[PDB]
Amino acid sequence: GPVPSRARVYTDVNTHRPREYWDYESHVVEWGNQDDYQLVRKLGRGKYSEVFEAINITNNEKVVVKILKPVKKKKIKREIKILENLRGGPNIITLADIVKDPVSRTPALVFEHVNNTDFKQLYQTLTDYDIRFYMYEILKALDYCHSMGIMHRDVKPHNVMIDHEHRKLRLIDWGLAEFYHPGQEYNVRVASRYFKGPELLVDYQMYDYSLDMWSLGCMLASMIFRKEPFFHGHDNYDQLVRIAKVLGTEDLYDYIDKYNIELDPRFNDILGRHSRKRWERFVHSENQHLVSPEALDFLDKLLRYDHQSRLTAREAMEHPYFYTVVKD
Ligand SMILES: COc1cc(/C=C(\C#N)c2[nH]nc(N)c2C#N)ccc1O
Repeated sequence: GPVPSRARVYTDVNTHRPREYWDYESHVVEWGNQDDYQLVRKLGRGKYSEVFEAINITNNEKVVVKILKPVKKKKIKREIKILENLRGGPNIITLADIVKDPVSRTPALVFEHVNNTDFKQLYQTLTDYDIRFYMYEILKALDYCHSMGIMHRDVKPHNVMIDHEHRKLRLIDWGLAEFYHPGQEYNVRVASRYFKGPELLVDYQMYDYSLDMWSLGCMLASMIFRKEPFFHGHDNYDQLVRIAKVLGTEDLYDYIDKYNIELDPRFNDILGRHSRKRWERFVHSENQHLVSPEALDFLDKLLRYDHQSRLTAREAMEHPYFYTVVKD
């Protein structure tokens, strides 16, 4: 059978918390006044929610209203409990209220509004200094939620809201987030394809916070190399092949051998043999202003097959890549 794995940090945070903290199925939702919020414009629709810009008529302030699609009350209470546990943390989106929508007959989560810069304009215009700054702001949110016993499991550009005018960042959409419990096996059908960690792609279920650090590495690679997404697989199988053409197949075998994992035999015809590449190969005249030795070493230390070998969020904040970022 597979070899078990534990997070190397924050391993026991939920065991020493009171049970109420992580036993989300027992959570009693405190409902606000649904008439306090008037929907203004539809912002988006996802797999699990519709998102609206609204006005809170008790203060005439903008808010975001996320009307959940019908799913299991467990998944709904999970997201609510996580949002309440993390409220006030650095760069965590703030849950302001929870109301019962009378049309959907589901909960509507009400959040602080972030006046977000569209991700196209952001991606094409962020400078080297901007990228280090906002990576550090994401790391603050990830170290916070990890320190609080929670992994996000859906880190990707669309879930990082940036108000570039105020240099304000918020990590959003906690609907896939989970509590980390040592030894627990989790669903591997989390994250968007391009940001799925190797552990998910080889069906290793006993993963942890380090999954978020692979996703963060994928974002960093796309930003400094100006290729979005960086690992651009056609499906979940081709996704692992794309990764192995960069990190090499020998270290992939070392990884699955360490955890006594077996690859899906359908990889036999598609995986091939691939050397590990040096990150400099991805540097060219149109991205070199975004690349430094520090950037490449930091990236190299996030994108490891072995989830146990990646930088933790706190270790990442110690990296020389952030030495030039002004600290407050
Ligand atoms: C999809 O889950 C979430 C989404 C959001 C916010 C947005 C979306 N989608 C959004 N779109 N445009 C904006 N200015 C904002 C904000 N703030 C906040 C919390 C969530 O859990």
